[PDB]
Amino acid sequence: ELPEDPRWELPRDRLVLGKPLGQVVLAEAIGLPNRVTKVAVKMLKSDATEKDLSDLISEMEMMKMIGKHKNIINLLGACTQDGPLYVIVEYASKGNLREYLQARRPPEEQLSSKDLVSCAYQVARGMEYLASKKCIHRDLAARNVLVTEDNVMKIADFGLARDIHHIDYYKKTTNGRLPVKWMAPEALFDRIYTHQSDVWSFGVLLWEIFTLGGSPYPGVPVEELFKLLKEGHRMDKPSNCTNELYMMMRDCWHAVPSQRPTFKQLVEDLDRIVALTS
Ligand SMILES: O=CN1CCN(c2ccc(CC3C(=O)Nc4ccccc43)cc2)CC1
Repeated sequence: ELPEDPRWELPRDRLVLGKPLGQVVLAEAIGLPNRVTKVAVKMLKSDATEKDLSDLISEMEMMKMIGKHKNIINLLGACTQDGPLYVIVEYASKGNLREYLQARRPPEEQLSSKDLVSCAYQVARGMEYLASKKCIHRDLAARNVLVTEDNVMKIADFGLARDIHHIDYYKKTTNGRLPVKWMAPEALFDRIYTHQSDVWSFGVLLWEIFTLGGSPYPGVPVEELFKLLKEGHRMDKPSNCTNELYMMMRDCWHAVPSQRPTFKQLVEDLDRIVALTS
């Protein structure tokens, strides 16, 4: 039923399926001839519907068009014939950025100020490329940024299929958080997603980096959040964060979308700051 694509197809016998990472499983690919590469494999569950298959195929086709970049999860290959569709993607051995940051908080080794600003820069870089490829993430957060064994930040879930007119606002993440806390007011209230709302989300992501896994608006429910946003509320400056970096966050949270900086700008700024960061 699935169309063959010689550009990305890998024989099934080349993919040794391993431990589930979260369905996404860790695996080893032989070749990609006599070397094995640890990869992540995305697949469907038994109780899945043809819709679920549709979405999975959509995410793969999306990854194909977007192309490669050091700071995004890249497509490595796929097993589409004679069996369950397997979408082989890059493996991130250190999990998501939130956890990575939390697991290094002082009472695993602590991160330096330069390390933190460097984390931000790489994320801005992944986004700059995605934006240039005409892609709107719609859910940029530290939970959706993965860290490789080499500490390379990689943006994930950028090719995901989603119905904005079907988003349950009263739904928590696996860790029990409310995704609406990363959405720009225009995206949340007017359902208007742009590279600019992604910038708003980047400001929230920056805040998580400088709070080392901090939760945005603890104890604040959907209804109260709407009110904060309507009143033009902005979170406080994280301790151990320069005024310069807080200003960046504040700039990303500009009420007017057109006045927010672009990822191209952010990349220039962060590139300059990193070098000035001890
Ligand atoms: O305590 C240590 N660890 C570190 C690794 N981690 C972890 C958990 C999940 C994943 C998933 C994962 C991945 O590695 N690549 C990729 C691409 C798309 C979607 C999901 C993924 C990758 C690593 C779990 C916890």
